[PDB]
Amino acid sequence: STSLLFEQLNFLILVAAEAELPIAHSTRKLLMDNSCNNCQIYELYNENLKDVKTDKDWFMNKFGPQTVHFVISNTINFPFYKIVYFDLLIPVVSHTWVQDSVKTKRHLRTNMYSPNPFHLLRDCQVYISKSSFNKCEYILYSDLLHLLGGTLVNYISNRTTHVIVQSPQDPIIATVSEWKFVYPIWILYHFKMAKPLKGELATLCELDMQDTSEEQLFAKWEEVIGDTSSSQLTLHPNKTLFKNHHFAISPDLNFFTPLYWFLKGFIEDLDGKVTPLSFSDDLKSVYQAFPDIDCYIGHSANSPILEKTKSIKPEIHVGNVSWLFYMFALQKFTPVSQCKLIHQPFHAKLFTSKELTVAYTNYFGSQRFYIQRLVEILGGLSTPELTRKNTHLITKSTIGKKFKVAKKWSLDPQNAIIVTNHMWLEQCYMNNSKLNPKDSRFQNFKLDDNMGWNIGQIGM
Amino acid sequence: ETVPDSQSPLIPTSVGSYFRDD
Repeated sequence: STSLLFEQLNFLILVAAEAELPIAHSTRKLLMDNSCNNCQIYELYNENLKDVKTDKDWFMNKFGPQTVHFVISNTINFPFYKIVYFDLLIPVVSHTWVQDSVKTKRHLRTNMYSPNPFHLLRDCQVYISKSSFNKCEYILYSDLLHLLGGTLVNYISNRTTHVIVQSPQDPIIATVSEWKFVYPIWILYHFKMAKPLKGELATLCELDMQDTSEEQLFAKWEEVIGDTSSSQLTLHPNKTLFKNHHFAISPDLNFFTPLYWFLKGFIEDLDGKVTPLSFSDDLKSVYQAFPDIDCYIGHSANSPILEKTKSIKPEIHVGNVSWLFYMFALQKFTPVSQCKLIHQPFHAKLFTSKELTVAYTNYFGSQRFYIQRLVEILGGLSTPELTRKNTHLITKSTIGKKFKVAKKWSLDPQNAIIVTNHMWLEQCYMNNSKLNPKDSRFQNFKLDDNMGWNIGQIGM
Repeated sequence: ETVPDSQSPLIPTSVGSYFRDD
């Protein structure tokens, strides 16, 4: 049979061994029979990639100039995986994604089909209760969830598998009462140990109404993630990532104290050093007493602590916690200016929910995580469904009913929902300015013709 | 009305929208 399901999409199949040619041919045929724009094949086993820098420029020149939408691979063991997956945000999906997507006649979510064996929560649809957490806690839990391949939802549904809460006192528990209520150690365990949560340990992580005292929570945390030896030791082998670096941790990161211990152990197990700053510290003397401090880690770009810090140490690296975890995924220390806009201390909110309640289409996998992060730090909301509650539709291209409906509603002078591309979101944040989404550059819905227009490149 | 994801919510996003340090 045939269809237009994959219309205007470019694919790249990585063949890891000659025995996989029949399934490579069988997948190209499904993609062509359903009207894909282009499907390149690349044989990993038939080229020497030793001592050639398979970097971002190498990849764009070798397989562009237009975007690749999906890389099809049943392994992540190839030397441009990190460039594809963490920088360019191109999904990497198994052969089965093509089969299932054809059978269901829809572009399925990429997460369950990732072959990264670290993506231990690829199945989970996770609600994180904002009422339960500070901003900086929420951002860290989302970072690690995304790094574990899970999906973040901002609504409870039948699809939802997990609800992350801090304590029985949290108001989300009561007002609700299938899916399971757990403490954030459910996330952190998978991250630290890289194996599923199955023992009696798995029982500790579930919401327990007897835990009305702080002393009990502290005690489950020290048990579940306190004390070590982990699985899949080969997956992040650079145990000196932060050697000769020393991080000053801002007091505007008011973490649950065991959560700070986790971040300190993560840093220190990667051979870095950590000093916590407090609000009453004299900063000149802290930095003079610890002159090897070369990085500041903070939540807000407008912290007074960060202003005085820059004055004392004007060459300090200035990052956020997200920045640490991105260095973790690249497995290389990397200056903030070479990372992404989301790896800086956050700007003050630009928009309100009322100005900015956006919906989006054709963004898979990490690009999805990225629009969501961007909307958050811009001050708005994002929804999975397009309704009339929405102020904008963000789009890359012109396909999908979602675009057609929203492009129709934008012709009405009363409605006035706006259709714009993602660079409006990005340039707004970078310039810290409410730019105009009907500008020429933000009406370009042919971004796929160039890979440099991939969401997340602006600010690099 | 509602155009689905294409890749149904009961408790909406705007209800529990605040962080405990807002």
